Amino acid sequence: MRDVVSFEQPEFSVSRGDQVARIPVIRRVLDGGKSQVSYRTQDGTAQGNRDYIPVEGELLFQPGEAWKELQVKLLELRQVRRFHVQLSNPKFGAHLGQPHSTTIIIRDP
Repeated sequence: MRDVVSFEQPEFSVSRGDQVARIPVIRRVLDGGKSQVSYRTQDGTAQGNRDYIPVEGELLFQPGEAWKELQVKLLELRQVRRFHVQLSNPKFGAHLGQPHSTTIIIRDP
């Protein structure tokens, strides 16, 4: 498979006070053209509009592009909560690699 798109890790840890989770997505084995995948947050114990700002959209990789950083906003309110991000719907010859979902662990300062 070429143009394989994945999260770099299955889990990331962030402090709530950081205001943003910076989530890396990579594309490997580039064939030379564009690739697209969809992405979406999904609540776990962290909930949209309470713990973070939900987002969904498309990641369009132009020729040569090997990574992106998603930025999901974190909201301020011992405590640990998690939300998820999922890749789906590869287009233009893209494929999903492992891991194609990830968990963002929000910890207190």
